[PDB]
Formats: sequence, C-alpha cells, structure tokens
Amino acid sequence: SHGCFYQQVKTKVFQLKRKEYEMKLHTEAQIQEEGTVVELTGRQSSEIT
Amino acid sequence: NVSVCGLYTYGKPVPGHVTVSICRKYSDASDCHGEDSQAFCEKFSGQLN
Amino acid sequence: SNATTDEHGLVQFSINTTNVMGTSLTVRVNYKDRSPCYGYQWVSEEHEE
Ligand SMILES: *[C@@H]1O[C@H](CO)[C@@H](O[C@@H]2O[C@H](CO)[C@@H](O[C@@H]3O[C@H](CO)[C@@H](O)[C@H](O)[C@@H]3O)[C@H](O)[C@H]2NC(C)=O)[C@H](O)[C@H]1NC(C)=O
Repeated sequence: SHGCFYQQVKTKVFQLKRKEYEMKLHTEAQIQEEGTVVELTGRQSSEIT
Repeated sequence: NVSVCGLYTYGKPVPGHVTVSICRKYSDASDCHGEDSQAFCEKFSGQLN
Repeated sequence: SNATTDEHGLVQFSINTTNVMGTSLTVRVNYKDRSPCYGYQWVSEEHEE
C-alpha cells in the first residue's frame, strides 16, 4: 500500500535479440478477501523496432 | 543430467566453478548478417564438487 | 568535415559551394553498407541515416 507496487524486470532473460520475437504483456491482478481476480492485457502490443 | 568435471589428471576432483551453456544458434547460419546467432539459450551454473 | 553532437543532438554546418544545381547530402556515425549476401534476408538489421 505504501506509494505503490512497482516492478523492475530485466531484458536479458528475455533475450532481446533479433530473432527473439515480439512480446506481449498481460497482468494477473489478484484481489484479497474477494478472490474475484482480474486480468488485463494493457500495453501488450509490443513495438518491433 | 549433464555431468561436467575438469580434473587436472582425470583422477583428482578439483574445486572451482563451471557453467554449462546451451543455445539454439541456427540451422545453416551464414553470419554475414551480423545480428546475434543464438535463437534460444538456457544457461545453468554450478560450483564444483 | 566531421562534427559531433551538441547537447540537444543537434548540429549546424555550412558546406562549400562551387558545383552544379543538384546536391544531395547525408551524414553518419556508422557507414554505408549495401552488402546483403542473399536476396531473402529474413536476417535483417538497419540503422537510420
Ligand atoms: C568555400 O569557402 C571559402 C571560405 O573558406 C570561400 O572562399 C572565399 O572565396 C571568395 C571569392 O574568391 C574570396 O574573396 C576573394 O578571394 C580572392 C581569391 O584570390 C582573394 O584574392 C580576394 O582578396 C578575396 O578574398 C574569399 O576571401 C574566400 N573566403 C575567405 C577566406 O575570405 C568560397 O567562396 C566557398 N565556396 C564557394 C566558392 O562558394
């Protein structure tokens, strides 16, 4: 609850390589004392640079 | 299981560290493209017994 | 005549003038390669010029 949850993930294990292909992003936001967990696909469409 | 051991006379189990690295690099890579060749990579590491 | 980036990426430059009407210019940090080995080049990489 302090400030927020944050996260800091590394692109190495993802192998940010040329024929390492596009990525997609989708978050499992689980709720306490309700259990009706939500999932969201936001920012998902990666950007083939 | 992938057993690896470097023994100076083959009868002397030495200490140290070792890392077995394995990578789907390509079928018939030309490598004039200059991009990195590794398709997959699954690195495992372990200190010697 | 080489130069380098200012604070804002930018660069300003005069260029000498005794030539015919048409002039076409370009600048790099890399160098030009028109060097593909095979016409498929699923392998590919680019840097903006
Ligand atoms: C390319 O840049 C140079 C400057 O680095 C320009 O040179 C300039 O040219 C004019 C016309 O020739 C010069 O004026 C006169 O030049 C004669 C040369 O014999 C001199 O005897 C005169 O006293 C007078 O200086 C001018 O001096 C010169 N630039 C300088 C250093 O003052 C050149 O014009 C540029 N390219 C072109 C042709 O657009």
